[PDB]
Amino acid sequence: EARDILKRPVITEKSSEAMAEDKYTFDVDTRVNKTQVKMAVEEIFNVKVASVNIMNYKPKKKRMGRYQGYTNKRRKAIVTLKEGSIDLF
Amino acid sequence: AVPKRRTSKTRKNKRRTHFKISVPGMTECPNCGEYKLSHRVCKNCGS
Amino acid sequence: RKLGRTSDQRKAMLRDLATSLIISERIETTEARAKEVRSVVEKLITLGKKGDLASRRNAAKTLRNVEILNEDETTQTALQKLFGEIAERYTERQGGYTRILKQGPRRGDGAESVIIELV
Amino acid sequence: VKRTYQPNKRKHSKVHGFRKRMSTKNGRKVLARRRRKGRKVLS
Amino acid sequence: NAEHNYDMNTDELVVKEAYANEGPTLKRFRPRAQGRASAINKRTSHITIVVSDGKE
RNA sequence: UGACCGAUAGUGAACCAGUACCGUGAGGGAAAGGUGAAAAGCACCCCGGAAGGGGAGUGAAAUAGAACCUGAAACCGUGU
RNA sequence: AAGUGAGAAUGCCGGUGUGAGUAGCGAAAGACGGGUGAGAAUCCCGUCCACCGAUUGACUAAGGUUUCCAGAGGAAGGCUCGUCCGCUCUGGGUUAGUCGGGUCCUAAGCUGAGGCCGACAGGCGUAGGCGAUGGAUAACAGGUUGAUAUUCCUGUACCA
Repeated sequence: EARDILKRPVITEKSSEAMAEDKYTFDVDTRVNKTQVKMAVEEIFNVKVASVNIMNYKPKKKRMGRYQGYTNKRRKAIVTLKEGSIDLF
Repeated sequence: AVPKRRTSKTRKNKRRTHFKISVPGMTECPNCGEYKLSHRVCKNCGS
Repeated sequence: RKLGRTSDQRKAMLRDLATSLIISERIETTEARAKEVRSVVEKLITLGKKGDLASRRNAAKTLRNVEILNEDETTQTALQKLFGEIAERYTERQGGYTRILKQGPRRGDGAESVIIELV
Repeated sequence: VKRTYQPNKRKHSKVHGFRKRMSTKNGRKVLARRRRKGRKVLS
Repeated sequence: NAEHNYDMNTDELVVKEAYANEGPTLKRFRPRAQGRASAINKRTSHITIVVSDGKE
């Protein structure tokens, strides 16, 4: 494992302001805990992380453009180190 | 309190004989190439 | 005399218009309102001509005690300007003579718009 | 005035649900009927 | 339309016909009293106007 | 295979069907097919903020322009 | 050879009439100046005036389930209007060792291996298991965003 637990990173105007406070946000799986992500970012990026915060996101409605549908649920995790650098952009 | 019979197309068009609007005064502006309202003024109608 | 709302409401509104037409020179409102504020504003200009203490106290029973002039860049409180500028500019027999100019109707309803400027 | 049908999450999953209909044989026949018809929502 | 396609006069022009046909209407609903509800119609028009010159 | 049906018919369902919606629940349960042979789905100019028109152009046809085969009555208008 | 002929069943379904430009348009008091725009009584800012005032105030819980923030609109939508919007279209937003729960424990009840009873289905019951609306367990002062705060940050403590 330690590769399928990390999908893609979030690049918005809020995550860009968290780079100054050393806080990278990633999109993990909806089955991992707050300890499996600490052993997947400290090996892939090889950096001693400090703390980690996670939050669940409910699915949205749909759009009139297409037809009545639904969206997939996501799981955000804000990992913050205190000595390492960035591994993305 | 309820119509006993239905009205025709002749008795309904006879009631709408006075139902209309009247023409305006149309006080032609002296010299400006516009139209001012009776006893009034406009940005185009100089007079 | 004409009406519009309730006794108290009408009185309040009238005072507002008068004070708004004393610190803005020309204003635009409805027909009925412009034909009712042309008798409560001319009476206020007649009290400003006298220039005595009694009249001043009687002129503060209608004019709002606020609306600090901002175009004069000072602390003018209506009355001062009315008992100093407006009063010292009229010498006719119609005291606070004012003219009204009719215009086209409004889009919202059918009320005939009008403009009442000082003269 | 106070009407009927007072919303309640816990109560809704108590009187109904899938664990209450799969406890008796009488309530297990209502799950087969809906399944046969083709209902997209079962309890 | 008669100033670029026909390039005719403007001062010497008179409106010949002028009518308005009916168009598709939308159906709405308004809740009344005792649970019963009424109906509302939103009709449209097809205004048409032809300009001539007093001759065919 | 048929002296069976041909879109109010035939299955509740020819298309977004046990779906919109209705009920605390068991349950009840619709409406909706058709441009052309081929998108060649109106390049450009004119009026308007836009919608929509009037020319032009594509086509055998534009009163075939997506309110898209044919277009009957009730009903609503203009001229005589 | 027949699903063979329509004017009536307070017949079933669809479309369009009459009543009619008629009834109605369901909580506070508004007035003017400036601004924006094709278009302003209705949108934005400003000044004055008024209403609720043990509440039309502030915060927990139940319930609803993106209605929350920003930028752009063609109508439909909103009992008028609209450049506005709890409406449409893009892109965003919810951070906990101590806060609520789960986890410990039990009440009324609900289920129970052996065990009784019954045409069958299935009833009843002993230990046991489950079950809060109750018991036992550890935070504060401040600073910050267009949208989160005892959760992010700063100081400082407490429990395991």
